[PDB]
Amino acid sequence: DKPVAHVVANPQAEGQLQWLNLLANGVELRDNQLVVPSEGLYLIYSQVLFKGQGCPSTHVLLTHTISRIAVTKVNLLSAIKSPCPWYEPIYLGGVFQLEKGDRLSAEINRPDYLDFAESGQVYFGIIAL
Amino acid sequence: DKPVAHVVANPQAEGQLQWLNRRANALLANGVELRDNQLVVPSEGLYLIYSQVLFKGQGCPSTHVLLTHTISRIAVSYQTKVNLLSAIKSPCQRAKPWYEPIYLGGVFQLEKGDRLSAEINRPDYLDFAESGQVYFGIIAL
Amino acid sequence: DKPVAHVVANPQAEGQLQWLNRRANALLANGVELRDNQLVVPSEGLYLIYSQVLFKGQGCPSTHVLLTHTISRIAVSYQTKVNLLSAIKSPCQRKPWYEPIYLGGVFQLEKGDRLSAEINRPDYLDFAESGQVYFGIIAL
Amino acid sequence: DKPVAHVVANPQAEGQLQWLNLLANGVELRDNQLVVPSEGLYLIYSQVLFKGQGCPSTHVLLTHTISRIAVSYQTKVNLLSAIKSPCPWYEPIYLGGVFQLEKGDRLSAEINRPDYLDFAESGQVYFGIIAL
Ligand SMILES: Cc1cc2occ(CN(C)CCN(C)Cc3cn(-c4cccc(C(F)(F)F)c4)c4ccccc34)c(=O)c2cc1C
Ligand SMILES: Cc1cc2occ(CN(C)CCN(C)Cc3cn(-c4cccc(C(F)(F)F)c4)c4ccccc34)c(=O)c2cc1C
Repeated sequence: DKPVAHVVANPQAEGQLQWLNLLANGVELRDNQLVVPSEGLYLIYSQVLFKGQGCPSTHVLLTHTISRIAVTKVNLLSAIKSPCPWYEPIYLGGVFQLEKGDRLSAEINRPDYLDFAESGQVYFGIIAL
Repeated sequence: DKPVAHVVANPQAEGQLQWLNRRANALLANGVELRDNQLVVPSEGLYLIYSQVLFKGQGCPSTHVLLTHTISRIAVSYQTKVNLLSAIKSPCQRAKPWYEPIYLGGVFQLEKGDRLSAEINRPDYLDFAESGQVYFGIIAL
Repeated sequence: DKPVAHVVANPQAEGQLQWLNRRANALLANGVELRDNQLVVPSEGLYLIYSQVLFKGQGCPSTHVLLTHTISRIAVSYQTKVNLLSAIKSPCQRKPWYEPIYLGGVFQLEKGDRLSAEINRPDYLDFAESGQVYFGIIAL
Repeated sequence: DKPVAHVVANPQAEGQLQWLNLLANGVELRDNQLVVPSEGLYLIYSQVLFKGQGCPSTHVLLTHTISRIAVSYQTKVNLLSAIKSPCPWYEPIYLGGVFQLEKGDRLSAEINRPDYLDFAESGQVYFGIIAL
């Protein structure tokens, strides 16, 4: 009965990383954000896949970050890659103490580079400890 | 009441990778302590241990840049520093900025009082400009 | 793609813990070998390693019975035997007793590493039925 | 896309360990058994919790085993087994390993003493597979 979530990205969304409604024991998906049903320790994780065709002239940075909106806002986890056909994953994860009704966003800078070749390989989840 | 920790690099500590718990969304719970820049395990057990360090440089002056990241254990009973996890990266094969995140994770039998270090060789390439980019944590299983 | 193994004790080997792949439902796939009673890793990587041993005795003649189970790694460039996982049990504090010992963890391994899973008391080993003593790895 | 299952025991079954109907990507539960939808390497795991009050004169042995029913090869063997001798006591038994399975193979997770099952914690008696 411990809160758990695992949302996957909508491949058919336009210029957005958008999460599709596992969402169990009180975790909600609202406003593209995971809402935590109770205070406690949560493992938070995500994976986004990026792909591109060759290397252009403007230098490509790929960013991915998980943020906590404490209903204050702050970056929990963030990573950046500089890919310059190329393929890059960015993973994030850790344990955090969260408050009831906190909201969690997992965001990127370049939705156009998203790689939906493998289904459900772009995800975001939490598991309460 | 599982021991758990998640510490983050100190963005005011130049030329060092210094871990902090006293930040919003860094964590020491249920007995894990941070002392002398090391996580101290409060009780014997199985622990998932993980880290991410973000390296960044401006251009490649040399092909010989080598970035290392390691997590090691020091046991009270066997004062030797023993590596648990390590990775090495060569970011420069040949002036725009390169980024190289290094991730370490594994599941280890740890003893009461073990000290866990997470270290790098090049704190001048460390990127803690934004929060969330350099971290080190453990979860008792 | 990933290297994987799951080996089981030889019920015909008395006084030892001898692993087998050549049984129905034991496995060596994608490069893992079993040689000199050890699993040999085919490539550098992160590996979940696990074992279960079932010990069984008939009564407690002594409170000093001690059961150990360990998994060790021998690296080509190191040659020192280094413990990855270990447990100890004292079954007799004072009829058959049973003590399953479970080991599990996730380790960085190199090409050619040799993994050993051993016990101190093969006379207490219970491989009467299948599935009771096993040792495996899964590349992650 | 990879087959996965995790079924939990029915706390209201009589004199039996009975799995309730995730169950995705082709895994089925049929005749109290998980059925594999494709050939491949599977992680198989389970946990059963037993509990009892004090220790009697009859010696309590608790067994738990996972079996592979190979349908076309027509044979049936234990994949994983363990035994505990508990003699208010509490005992878990875990099982797990990686196995190569064939399409339509059926998997059972069985015990010897359903009367000792401990349903005190709801989501703690379970049986699952994860295709690699
Ligand atoms: C902190 C961290 C350490 C890590 O260390 C090792 C690996 C390599 N692997 C375990 C297999 C390759 N992967 C991509 C798997 C993976 C591993 N983790 C992971 C591993 C350990 C600890 C955590 C955390 F959530 F607890 F912080 C996550 C993932 C989280 C999200 C998506 C994928 C993963 C990682 O991928 C990794 C990822 C992260 C985020
Ligand atoms: C082979 C084996 C090794 C093991 O080594 C370590 C532990 C100790 N722990 C991780 C404490 C937490 N547990 C009891 C949970 C647990 C750990 N495993 C587990 C761990 C490693 C490998 C596997 C396997 F599925 F790959 F075989 C299972 C479970 C399988 C089913 C139900 C529960 C578990 C185990 O419980 C364990 C269980 C098993 C079955």
